[PDB]
Amino acid sequence: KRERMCMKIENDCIFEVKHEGKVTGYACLVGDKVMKPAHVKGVIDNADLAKLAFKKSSKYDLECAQIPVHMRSDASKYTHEKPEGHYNWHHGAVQYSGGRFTIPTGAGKPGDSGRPIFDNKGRVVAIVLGGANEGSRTALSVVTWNKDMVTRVTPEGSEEW
Amino acid sequence: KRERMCMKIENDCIFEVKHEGKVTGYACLVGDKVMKPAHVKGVIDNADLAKLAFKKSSKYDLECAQIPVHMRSDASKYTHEKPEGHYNWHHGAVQYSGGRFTIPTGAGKPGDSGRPIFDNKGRVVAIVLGGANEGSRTALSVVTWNKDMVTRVTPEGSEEW
Amino acid sequence: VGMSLLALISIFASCYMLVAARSKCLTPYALTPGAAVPWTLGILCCAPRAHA
Repeated sequence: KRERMCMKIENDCIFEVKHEGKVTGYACLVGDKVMKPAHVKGVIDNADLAKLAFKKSSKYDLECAQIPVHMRSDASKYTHEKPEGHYNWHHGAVQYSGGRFTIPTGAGKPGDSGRPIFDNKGRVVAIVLGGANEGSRTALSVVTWNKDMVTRVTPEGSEEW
Repeated sequence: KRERMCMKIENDCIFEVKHEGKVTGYACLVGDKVMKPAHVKGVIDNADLAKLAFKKSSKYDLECAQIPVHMRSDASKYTHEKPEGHYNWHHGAVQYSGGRFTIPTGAGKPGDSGRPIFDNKGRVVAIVLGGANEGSRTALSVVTWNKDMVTRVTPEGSEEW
Repeated sequence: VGMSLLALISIFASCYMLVAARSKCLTPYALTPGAAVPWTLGILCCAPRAHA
């Protein structure tokens, strides 16, 4: 149920990014804007999106674009609240404890940056950027949201995916 | 259940200190800081924890260091709230009443400095330094936490274990 | 030579004692997993420029 709605919202809000014939990342559409990892390079698999002017931010490691109105109806829902506990992810469950996101499985790989992380009700909370091999786990360097501001959390030793 | 959780948490978060072939104390991993009683002399029984830079604060009787990344997952999670009642410890139960941590049994022995005091949730609350024998009870000279301030509480007649 | 040597003693002692004051004021914050309070950090610089 929760996994299924997570997956279909991912289907409606994830686009593949190609470069030299291999996948590199994904751009996700939230609210009224498309957002992409700035560190990764490639092209979006959409003629409308590829022509948009991407506002760049290297200190946040993010790229943004204002969507055309005719995909406004295909927009995921955002939030700023991050209650302590568990959240959904395309590869299982993520744990938010003590101000950090961790993957219990520790199976992180390069090329998955830009996959949204969901809330219980299907709202999006944050976007995966990179991972640090925390032994049997992986700690996430992730871009998240304050009430009206963007923040980035980067654990020591994290490497961009 | 609580005893089992305390046991595995302690085993994954405690390492003995070797000096002259004898144990002098224990070093625990809480949050993102390794702690060691400053009065305890010796070396931590771990190669990775042996070479770390340790910052000492004699007025707090504590030496703290930053963990290597590959072990940050093996650390307990902390709290700053001390409701009245009783809490767990490696030698049974401790009584927190009136800002005083008391050993009902007086079973502490020198060389046990550095053993964490656990919450009813398994979270770490304080690290013991010594005990003061008042009558049949043993008040605890122990290091605890405010919202962000470390405080070393010490009864009269306390002896550094 | 005497005046110069006294001047060097004064400047070294003062700078060292400022460093000691810095470490003593900033010591409790390195023992908790807490924030550095940028109000303190800006006035009082530290080894961690951005981390912690």
